[PDB]
Amino acid sequence: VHLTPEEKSAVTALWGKVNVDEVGGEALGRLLVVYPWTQRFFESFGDLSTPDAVMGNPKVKAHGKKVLGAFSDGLAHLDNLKGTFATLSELHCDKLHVDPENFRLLGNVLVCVLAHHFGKEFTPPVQAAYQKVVAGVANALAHKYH
Amino acid sequence: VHLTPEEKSAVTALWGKVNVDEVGGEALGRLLVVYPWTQRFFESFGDLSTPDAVMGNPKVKAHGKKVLGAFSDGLAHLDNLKGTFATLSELHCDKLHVDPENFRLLGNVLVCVLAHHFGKEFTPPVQAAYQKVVAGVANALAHKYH
Amino acid sequence: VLSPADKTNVKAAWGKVGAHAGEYGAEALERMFLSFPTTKTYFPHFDLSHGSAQVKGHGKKVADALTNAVAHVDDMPNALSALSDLHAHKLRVDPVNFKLLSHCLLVTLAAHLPAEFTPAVHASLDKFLASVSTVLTSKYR
Amino acid sequence: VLSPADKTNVKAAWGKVGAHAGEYGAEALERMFLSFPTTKTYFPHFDLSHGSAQVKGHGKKVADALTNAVAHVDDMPNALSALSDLHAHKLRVDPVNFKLLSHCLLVTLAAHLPAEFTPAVHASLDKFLASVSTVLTSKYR
Ligand code: HEM
Ligand code: HEM
Ligand code: HEM
Ligand code: HEM
Repeated sequence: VHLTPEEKSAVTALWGKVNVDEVGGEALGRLLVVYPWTQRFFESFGDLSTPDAVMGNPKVKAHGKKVLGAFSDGLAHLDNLKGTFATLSELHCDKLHVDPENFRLLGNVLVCVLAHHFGKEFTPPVQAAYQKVVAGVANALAHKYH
Repeated sequence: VHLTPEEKSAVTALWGKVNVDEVGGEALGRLLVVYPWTQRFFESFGDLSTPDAVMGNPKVKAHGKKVLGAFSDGLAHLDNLKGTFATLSELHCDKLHVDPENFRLLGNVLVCVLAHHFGKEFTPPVQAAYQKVVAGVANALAHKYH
Repeated sequence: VLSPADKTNVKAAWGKVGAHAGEYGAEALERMFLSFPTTKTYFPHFDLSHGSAQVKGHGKKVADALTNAVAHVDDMPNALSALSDLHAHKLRVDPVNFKLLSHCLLVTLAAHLPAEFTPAVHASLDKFLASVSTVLTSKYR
Repeated sequence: VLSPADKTNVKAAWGKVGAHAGEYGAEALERMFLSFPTTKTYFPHFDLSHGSAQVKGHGKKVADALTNAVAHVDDMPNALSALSDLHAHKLRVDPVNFKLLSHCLLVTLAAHLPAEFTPAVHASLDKFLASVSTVLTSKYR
């Protein structure tokens, strides 16, 4: 991160609005639906064989808040994105072996979810701010693959 | 990098053998041929319209040694891959705008070129050592995109 | 692939975008230029600034090629025939650029059509945009 | 795509690999497991160690599916029909894994056939391996 003041202003001001019980899960769910391979990783979670079954699965919404959790952690800890995420990187890297590109994918589906939720309030400059952030985050988790 | 002693032993011991006037250029060339979009970046270099014309182009072999140069620099500076490459990252990032994935591609074509050159001496463990390194290098250059 | 239902959802979210398709297409383009600044390289003869007419009018073109893909979806290869040539031969667009645009396109459908932008349509649209992109990079293939 | 000449080069580097195709295929697999350790996840019932019979015999299978692709190249979709299902439905292989294997395959052709492994054949082979991979991930598409 850098995040200029105005970008900062824009990331922080949306995140305040965000329904953290229900946004994290709309994005984990969208991932499993949009990118089916990733459901490899949640066989433990129940029926995902239809996306309706993915989007009202309680483990799926259970987990997705954990995931927005970590984002809230990173989003306002941008100075050491890397410090913050090490433990998590370790878990997904040399523990669940999740290829780092799904980290961009979640990132981007997250950007989709926010755009769907905020509509017009999600202007291109704000999106631009968020891209950097989701990037920083995908890069922080994937750092123990090195 | 980490590079264990034995991996270290293996990267260093091949690199000594490597014809640095002619290996860098076989890999820049292979890139332009294998991944044609990348020739966007060398319109200044002459006829590349046929791969024969790519592989006996003197600017192409001229440039490719520069590129192995930087690798020799990184390969035995693995402790701050990041320091070493900053200037170069700046040049390719916010100066030629080369998307970082072509950095993996070169990396991998480089691994191809070495395999072709060393044959059997390029065993899977040595390849494994080199992958990490080419990685480290692609990641170092792409670090000013952040 | 694109299944009978992908093709139905894509037939339909597009239905629902109608006349604004070019306005959206111009917005998706702006987003990309903004979010992924590397893409700006292709467009050095454009004013890439907000109210730019050139991007406005470009949006129109992207949007139209997308509609020509929806309508001939079961034959995009012959239909996007010449844009394939133009982007991969003549322009040498980095195929990674197709992934960033496609994404700004979904963020723009989403940001516009939240009733319609179901998880499953999101999926159909993704897949569709992937097919279009595969087509326009297939003379590298 | 794959042009009359890609198809000629691919017809031919394969010609030249002959009987060792399975030995190479077993080597490409080892390389990948070694170079990209994340791939190891699919194979938890394998001994992934050097002289492993299971990988040996797997090599044979990959190699054979590759040869069935060369011979029916102008119809890989119907031919790799069931491996498409098996890898994308049933196994849910991360499509990025197709790029790492394909690469170990070229490193293994290269490491074996340096006369044959011209810049242009390297290109034909890449493109071919891409088509195979696109096919085996196309029920995600
Ligand atoms: C920005 C990216 C991501 C973040 C913030 C993230 C965050 C987390 C957190 C908060 C947990 C568990 C915390 C705990 O157990 O105490 C977790 C677990 C896990 N993540 Fe993610 N994750 C991300 C990407 C991914 C992706 C792309 C996948 C791969 C499909 C993935 C698969 C998993 C799995 C299955 C677990 C379950 C861990 C377990 O209980 O064994 N994650 N993630
Ligand atoms: C590991 C990756 C790479 C390394 C080590 C590398 C290294 C270098 C070095 C040594 C130079 C110029 C040094 C100088 O001008 O003093 C350079 C320039 C350049 N690189 Fe690379 N490069 C890499 C990847 C790429 C890739 C993937 C492309 C994109 C297709 C690319 C495109 C260029 C271009 C066209 C220049 C010319 C600079 C100029 O004269 O304006 N490079 N690279
Ligand atoms: C689904 C993806 C896209 C679609 C359908 C698409 C379609 C089009 C169309 C319809 C035109 C002009 C056709 C005509 O000349 O009448 C065009 C032009 C062009 N596209 Fe794309 N395109 C796509 C993605 C991209 C991407 C990824 C890039 C690179 C960032 C790109 C760069 C260009 C360039 C620079 C031109 C020429 C603009 C000019 O010089 O006037 N396009 N595109
Ligand atoms: C060009 C790419 C590849 C080819 C042609 C290929 C072909 C095959 C074939 C022929 C088999 C078995 C067919 C049968 O059951 O008779 C197989 C099995 C399998 N493949 Fe692939 N495959 C490829 C890439 C991959 C990759 C990228 C992965 C993931 C790292 C993968 C994971 C598997 C798994 C785990 C099995 C099942 C092994 C078992 O359980 O016995 N394959 N493949």
